[PDB]
Amino acid sequence: PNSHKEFTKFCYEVYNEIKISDKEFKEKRAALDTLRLCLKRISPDAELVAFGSLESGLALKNSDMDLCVLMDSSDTIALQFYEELIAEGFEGKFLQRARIPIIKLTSDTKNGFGASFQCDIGFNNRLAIHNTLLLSSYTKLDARLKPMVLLVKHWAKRKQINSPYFGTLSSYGYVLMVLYYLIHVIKPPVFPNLLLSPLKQEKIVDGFDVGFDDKLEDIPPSQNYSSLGSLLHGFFRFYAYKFEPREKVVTFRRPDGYLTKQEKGWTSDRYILAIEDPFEISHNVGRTVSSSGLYRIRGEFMAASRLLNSRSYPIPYDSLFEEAPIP
Repeated sequence: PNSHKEFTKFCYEVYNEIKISDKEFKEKRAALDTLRLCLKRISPDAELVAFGSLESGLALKNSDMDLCVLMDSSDTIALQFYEELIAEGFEGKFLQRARIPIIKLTSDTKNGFGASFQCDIGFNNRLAIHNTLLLSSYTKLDARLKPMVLLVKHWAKRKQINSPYFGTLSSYGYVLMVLYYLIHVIKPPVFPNLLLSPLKQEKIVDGFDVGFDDKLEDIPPSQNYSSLGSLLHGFFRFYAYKFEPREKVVTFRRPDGYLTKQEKGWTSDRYILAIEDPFEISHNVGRTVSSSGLYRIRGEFMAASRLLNSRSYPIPYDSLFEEAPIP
C-alpha cells in the first residue's frame, strides 16, 4: 500500500525475466572481441569502446550494441573499417550524413554469430562514453536503479511510447526522466547530483564539461528507504500529474532541479518535451517528441498511475506491460 509489497514482488519477478542473460552478455562480449581484431588490422592505435545500455547494465534482452571508434589523430578509418568488416563476412550499411560517418551492421555471414546480429559503430563519440560513465556510477550507488530503469524501458516499449522516429522518446530520455525523479523530485532524495557536487572537478571534452564526483566509495548510502514498487508508483504519478511539460525542463544543472524553457531559451528542433542532456547542455534529448507523442506519453503515465491506485484488489499489475496497439 505504502511500501507496495505485492507490486514490489511483481516488479522483481518481471525484472528477472526481462534482464539480459549471462549467455547473451557473453555472446555480445565475443562479438566485441571479434570486431576489435578487425579495427586492430587497420589501426593498432585505434580503440573500439562499447557504450550505452549494455555498458551501464541497463539493457533488456535481445539488445543492439552501441560501439564507438576512438582515434587520437573518423578522418579515413571509418570507410576503411567498413571495408574490413565487409571482407570478414559482415553485412551492413555505411551512412555518411552531416560530415559524420556511421556503420550499421545488420547481419553476419560466416562467424560465431547470426543474422539477428545488429550493431551500431560511431566515430569519436566521446560524449556518449561520458553519459554511460555517469549512468554506471549511479547504478553502483543504489541497487534499485537497474530494476527501475529496465521496468520503465519495458513499459515504454510495450506501450509504444519508445519510438523517437514516430514522435515519441528514446530509451535514454526515459533513463534521464527516472534519474531526474530520484535526484530532484523524491524526498528524501534517492541520489545526490554528482555534477553539482562540491568534489566535482572540471573536465572539458569536445567543448562540454564532462566532470562529476566519481569517488563513489566516499558517497554515503541513500537516505531514502522506499521499495522498488513505491519508487515506480511515485515516478508514474510525478510525470502523469505534477511535471509541467509546457514550461519546464528536466535538468541536472540546477541544485533544486528547477529550470524553465524561457530561462533555457527553449521556446517557439522541437521543445515540446524538454530534457536537457547532463553534458551536451545544448541538446534536448526530448527533441523527437511531437505534441501528439507527448499526449500519448502523458496518457500512458496517467493509465499507469490509475492502475497502481485501483480500489479493486487484487490489482492486475500485468496490464502495465500488456502490449498496446501500433498507432
